[PDB]
Amino acid sequence: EVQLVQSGGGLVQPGGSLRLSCAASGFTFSSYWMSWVRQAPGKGLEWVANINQDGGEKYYVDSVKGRFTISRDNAKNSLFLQMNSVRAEDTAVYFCARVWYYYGPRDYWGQGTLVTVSSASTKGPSVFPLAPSSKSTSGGTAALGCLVKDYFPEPVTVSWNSGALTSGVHTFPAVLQSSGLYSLSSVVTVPSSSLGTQTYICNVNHKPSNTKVDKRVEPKSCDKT
Amino acid sequence: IVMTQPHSVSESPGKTVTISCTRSSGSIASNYVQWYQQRPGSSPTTVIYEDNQRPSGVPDRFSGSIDSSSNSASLTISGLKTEDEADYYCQSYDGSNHNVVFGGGTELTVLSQPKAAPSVTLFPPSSEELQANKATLVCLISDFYPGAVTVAWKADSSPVKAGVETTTPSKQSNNKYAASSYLSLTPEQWKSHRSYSCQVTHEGSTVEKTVAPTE
Amino acid sequence: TKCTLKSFTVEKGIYQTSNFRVQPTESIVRFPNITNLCPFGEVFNATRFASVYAWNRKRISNCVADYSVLYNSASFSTFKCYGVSPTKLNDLCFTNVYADSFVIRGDEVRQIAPGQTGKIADYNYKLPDDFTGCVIAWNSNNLDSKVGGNYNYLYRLFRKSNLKPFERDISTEIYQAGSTPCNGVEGFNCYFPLQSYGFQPTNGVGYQPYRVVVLSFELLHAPATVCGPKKSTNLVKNKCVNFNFNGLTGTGVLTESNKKFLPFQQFGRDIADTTDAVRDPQTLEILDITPCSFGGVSVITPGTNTSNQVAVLYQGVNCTEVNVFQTRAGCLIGAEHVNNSYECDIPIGAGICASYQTSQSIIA
Ligand SMILES: *[C@@H]1O[C@H](CO)[C@@H](O)[C@H](O)[C@H]1NC(C)=O
Ligand SMILES: *[C@@H]1O[C@H](CO)[C@@H](O)[C@H](O)[C@H]1NC(C)=O
Ligand SMILES: *[C@@H]1O[C@H](CO)[C@@H](O)[C@H](O)[C@H]1NC(C)=O
Repeated sequence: EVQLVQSGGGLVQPGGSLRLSCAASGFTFSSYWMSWVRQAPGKGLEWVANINQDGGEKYYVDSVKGRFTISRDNAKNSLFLQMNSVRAEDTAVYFCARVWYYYGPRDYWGQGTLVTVSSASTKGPSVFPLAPSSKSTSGGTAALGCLVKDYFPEPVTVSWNSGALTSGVHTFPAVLQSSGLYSLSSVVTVPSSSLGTQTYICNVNHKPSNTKVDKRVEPKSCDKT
Repeated sequence: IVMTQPHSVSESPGKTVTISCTRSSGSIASNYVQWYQQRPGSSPTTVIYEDNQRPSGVPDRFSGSIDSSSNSASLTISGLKTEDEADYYCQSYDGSNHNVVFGGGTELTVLSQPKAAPSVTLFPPSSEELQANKATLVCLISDFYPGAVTVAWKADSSPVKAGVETTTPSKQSNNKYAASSYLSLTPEQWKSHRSYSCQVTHEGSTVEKTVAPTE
Repeated sequence: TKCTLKSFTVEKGIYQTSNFRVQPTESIVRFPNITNLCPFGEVFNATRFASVYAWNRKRISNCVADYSVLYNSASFSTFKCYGVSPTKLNDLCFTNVYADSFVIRGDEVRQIAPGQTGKIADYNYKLPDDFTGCVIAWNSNNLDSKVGGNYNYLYRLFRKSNLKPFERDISTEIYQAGSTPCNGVEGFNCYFPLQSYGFQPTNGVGYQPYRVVVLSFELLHAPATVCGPKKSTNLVKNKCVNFNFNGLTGTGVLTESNKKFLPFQQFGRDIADTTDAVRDPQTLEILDITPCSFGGVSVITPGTNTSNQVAVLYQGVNCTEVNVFQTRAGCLIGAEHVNNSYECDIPIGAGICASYQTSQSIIA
């Protein structure tokens, strides 16, 4: 019966912040505590802060003590969490969950808010193929793919000829290099029979920009195969 | 104060394997101990709270006890099947300054794929990306069940590890992984090393493959 | 009608078929304001305690012990129970509550538990095996930071006789190592059974005031004297419901009335010794009680030889709680009201009669 939702942020930046709002509905939001718990990518869980019934006490952790402001309006049954001066290590997904009692667990959790800090805003990236020629035409599992680097968002869904040259694609997520550099790459299996028959053309599906340029790969068929 | 917890654990469907959570200061019998479960791609949920008891909805197979010997706890998760392969966390109120301390997490999985040696597939740079100075090194391996990828890099004369960074694998169709590696390169120092080898000791062979920088 | 008359061809007239009754839809529970709260405030923040071994016992009597303040605060530090389930203490009634309280330090909180015996197992207040209760120990370093280290809560140590469950270790017997008794002040292998306090605020973190108020429970054959509060639902009117008042329990509608009861008068009864009026526990409003609509069902048939269509007559019932035409004896559903007056063929009641005339339909 209890179904909580939360939103109010898709992208932030250093300095400029926002306020997360957790809509409380379903249950009776007048006899339970509230607390925020964030989750960093590739890490565990961290207790952000707590809050009293209406205005009793606002307990903060010594990590974010002095740069986070939590509030709760018991009249409209809402939970507001306003941020200010977002640091670099604050890149984590925040969750909203009510507290059954101060010495107990959380009954129902929220849904998650993708709040990340990253520079190098939306621009025009480029794609570069692999061209397996040296020790990948006959040694080991023959395969090939593409490479998308220096792209700010993560809307890319790498395909092959828009569903015309697909034979099994295992796409893995990218990783942040220093602060805004993401290196995405795909891979597709080849039976090692059409390397010099049909030229491969990889296509990108970047939503903000238009990365519809299919860079021609150069299979060095004269070197090894 | 910190909550210790094993990083990963794997077995086959059968007997139970409990998860330990040892404290660092204080007593374990002074507050309750809860265990949460976070499914990949959704919100966490409470499984067992007040380990001496168990709530409704969750089957009675998930059990837990209290070990007051060295301020630790145990979660005897019985009935290891495919619907229980997920992550688990530890939690216990210890901070007297109104702070809720959590665990580190676990990677409890199952065993369904047979053992297979990963192939060594190194990909040399290309010419279109090599306009002025730009290239990458792709040593993606496949056909391997364990996710603990252990690879190495050496430009035929030295184990170059400056800027070492690996790629996170993704779940393939028949429960596989695609863990790769991405080592930093030298844009204006391509003539220093005319060969690049990719070694891997991920529970198998150690054959290395060499390539050419620019040809 | 054919099933009740045990035949296939019936004649004209009005026959009794069955007896319908409306069932209550929901239930309403009403209890007055939660007054007479148990004085649990003076148990935590009050004057200092007598001593460690000389702990004071405070019994509990008829009161309203609300648990919404124990596990909903942050001033405490330990709330580990031993099979109490504080989430359901509001729906559990006990008879014996032991409000034991004494003063310990931070390192002695662990030694006081049914699962961890030792220094507090035979020298001070001991805990039983079952011990249905929760330990309440908070850090009392707010204002208990006096200078000089006042040692007044001297706890008795190195005692031979083990301490009994829920007892005090009062015994002025000097420690004898196994020799002749000194009968004096630290004579031949003698030690006075007292230990010196003085955990000053500039001594250590583990040596701090940690006054603990031990709380337990015990069930006996005596009636439940101490228990938590109860719940209450929303008031509903003009609907056949099942009321669940404090002293009243039954079915019927709950409408408003113009009656005025005396300050002490709560119930309401008629000449036939039946409940007909109830007073609202929460507010001050006299709620009338009236049984829901009942009665038998009668049919008006012109005979199976002429036709087969019949009508129904819910006798004594309003046409709202059930073409339709309100008569003086029920609601004749399945007949039209004609203004022309004819001879009475099928008697219904209060002059109204039915007949099968003209297109053919039952008229009233
Ligand atoms: C004492 O503790 C109780 C906890 O139930 C709290 O409500 C109260 O405000 C405190 N102070 C006094 C003076 O009672
Ligand atoms: C106490 O009784 C009055 C009498 O009408 C009522 O208005 C009030 O709501 C009651 N208090 C609570 C907390 O319900
Ligand atoms: C039946 O219910 C209606 C609807 O409120 C009411 O007006 C009427 O007085 C009631 N009694 C009769 C005999 O119709």
